Amino acid sequence: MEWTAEAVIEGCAPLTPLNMTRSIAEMHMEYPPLGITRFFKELGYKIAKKKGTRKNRFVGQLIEPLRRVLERHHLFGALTSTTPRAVFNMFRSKVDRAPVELHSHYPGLKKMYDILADLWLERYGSMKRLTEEEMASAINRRGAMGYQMDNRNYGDLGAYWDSGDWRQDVNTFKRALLSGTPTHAVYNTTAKRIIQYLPADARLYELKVLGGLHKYLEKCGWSVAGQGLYKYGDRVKKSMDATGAAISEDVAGWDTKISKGLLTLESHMFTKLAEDEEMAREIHHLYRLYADPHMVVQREIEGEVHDVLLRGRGQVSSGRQPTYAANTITNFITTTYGMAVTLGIPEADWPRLIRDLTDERGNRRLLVSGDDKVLFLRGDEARVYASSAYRISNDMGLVRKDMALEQESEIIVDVKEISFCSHRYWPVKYGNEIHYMPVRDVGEIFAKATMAMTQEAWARVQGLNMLVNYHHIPECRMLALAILSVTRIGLNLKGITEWLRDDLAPDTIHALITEGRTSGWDQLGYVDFKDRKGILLRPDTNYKNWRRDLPEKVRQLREDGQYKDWLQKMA
Ligand SMILES: [Mg+2]
Repeated sequence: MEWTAEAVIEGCAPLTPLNMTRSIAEMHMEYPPLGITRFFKELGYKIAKKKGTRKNRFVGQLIEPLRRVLERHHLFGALTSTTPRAVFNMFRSKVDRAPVELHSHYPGLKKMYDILADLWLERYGSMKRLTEEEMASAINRRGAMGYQMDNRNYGDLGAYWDSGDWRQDVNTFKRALLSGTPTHAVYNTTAKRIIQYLPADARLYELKVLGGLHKYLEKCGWSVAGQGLYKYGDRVKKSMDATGAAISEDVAGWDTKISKGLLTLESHMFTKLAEDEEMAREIHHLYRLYADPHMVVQREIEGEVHDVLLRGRGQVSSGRQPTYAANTITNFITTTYGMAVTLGIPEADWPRLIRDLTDERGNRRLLVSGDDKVLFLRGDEARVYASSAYRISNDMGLVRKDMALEQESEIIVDVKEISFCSHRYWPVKYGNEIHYMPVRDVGEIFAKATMAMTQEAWARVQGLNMLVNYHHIPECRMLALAILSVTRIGLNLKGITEWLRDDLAPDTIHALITEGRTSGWDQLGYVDFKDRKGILLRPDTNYKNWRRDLPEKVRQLREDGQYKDWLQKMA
């Protein structure tokens, strides 16, 4: 289907497509396009090789006795590689869908982007490019290199980073981008959902230029940027206490629905924040890339596997480091706008509104992380919001997941029923105080801890993370202590913070949750026995047998390293 016209947004620099001839030629397409997509425009294809699931040996073997109940009563879910046929079918089903570019809400959205940018600049100043030390802290060392870099034989981002060759490469990327004819600008893809990512040099560049957005979010009361999961429940509780009603709605396929119009506003805002005029040019040129995404996706026809070069318009790619910060900001702005219009908040009050949301003052609160949000309102405003705010997000194509288009919002009045960041939050006692701590299906928890000496270091970090965040769930505390008992001391955990250490102890956990008002293993709380069902493991004979055999399993899994016994910190 032909693309609609684009939105023309007053006061914003248009995101003109770059000259992509150089980056297209880098993909070495062989054949003219077949054209079987409805939105993406196929430019060509080439014959490929079928592209690709492995469980961590340490975590996997420790939970092996529970695999059956976790697969039968929970959401563990396992694993075969996705076929090219299945990859293209999922692309067509979920990604090959035109964003809604044309609607009447850009002028008011722009006003709020401008308000937020002005508040950040007034309070915190402009945004510098990341330093090398800052980039080293944020890179995923296991990330892929990308087809355009595969012939340099680095293996992964970590090895590429360590080599130091990226320093010249990112400046080569910068110069070509600013010229209007970029190199290495075509997205690679892999299935896990389709992940889209630029080559490693491009990714280090975009991290350097846009990585500072997280620093502003750390200052915002509506963001959880930089904060650990163990803090989120208390923030949900605090926000609810100030309001009394919550609306928690997910958008189906958020990344696929973001329009070039919204990207135009993102770029507008971020260029406002830049330290110097060259930085603003760099940001604007990156968004000229983002808004005109070219990507290679696999398919299979008559037994022949193709690498297909496709061109879209708008949308958001997942394997882009700024995506989290940009999604969070755009989610905050679109949600605040729809709420303010629906509740009739006058536009002259919008600067105060955005300040109060940022300062957690007043009778309206937001919590936002990427495409996930909870809106908190008094009951009276919640009813007004629930009755019609969906019309504005529908206008923008931000259709809500799993409900009818014009279904009124569900108004949540119990803090324990609010889903945020894929968890709910339950009250847990630490000594004589209560903190709200995260729960979700334990099959999901265990699966994420299993599906990736790097392997041992990775497992050990999963155990440290599980102990800090899920010690209130007994099976999670047990698995964590077992992980820490089977993984050796002295590994490089930082390559995989406050608690990321071999000598982790309760005092560190109490410092994070109660600021050290409590102490000891005995004041780390548990959920009530009566609630150990449903999303949590029922404590039946299967569970008690696993617990009985864990000490032996730990001893059998240990090898040549130095280990410490952690299971004695519990039953
Ligand atoms: Mg939510």
